[PDB]
Amino acid sequence: TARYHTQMLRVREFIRFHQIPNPLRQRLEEYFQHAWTYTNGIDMNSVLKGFPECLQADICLHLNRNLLNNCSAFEAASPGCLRALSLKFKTTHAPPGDILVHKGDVLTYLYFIARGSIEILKDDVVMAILGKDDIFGENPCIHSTLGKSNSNVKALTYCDLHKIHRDDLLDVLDLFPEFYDSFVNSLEITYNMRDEEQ
Repeated sequence: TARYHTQMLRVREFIRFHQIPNPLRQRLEEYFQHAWTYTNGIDMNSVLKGFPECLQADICLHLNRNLLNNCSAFEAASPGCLRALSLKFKTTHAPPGDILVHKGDVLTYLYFIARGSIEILKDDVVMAILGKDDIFGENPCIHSTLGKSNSNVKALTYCDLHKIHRDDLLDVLDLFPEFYDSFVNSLEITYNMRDEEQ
């Protein structure tokens, strides 16, 4: 079922949806020919993950530069600080029908919607969020305690999401504490998920 050409063209559609440098684009293609699995066909991120350390790095790096280079919260980050961020940011492709966060869950990640449409539900739909580059979660830099969700988060369509872990974010501000004012001031959480009725 999972023949070479099948996988060859999913790969083609990644670079597709994610406008990718040729210097890497060729390196990935050459790695996928000189290696590919009939079993681990990887509808999405399976053998996509199965690549050597080197190549997955530039991807994350390039995917992150997207958010980092255009979102206004990161206006003002020193290149040192940007490098730190672009290193600890993660990217996730969510399939329609999928719960990123549940009602109690600790607010562990902060999310930026690249593409697609998220629904946030409290038993029923309290809001619809999108790759306007909407942001949901809490800003860990302002609260002394760790928040808890207050709601559920489903992918309505397929979604691209940039997520950073609070401690990575906190660590970055520890190293570049001078970024704190502009970040606190420029970060526009679209849907605040901190349960403030708890």
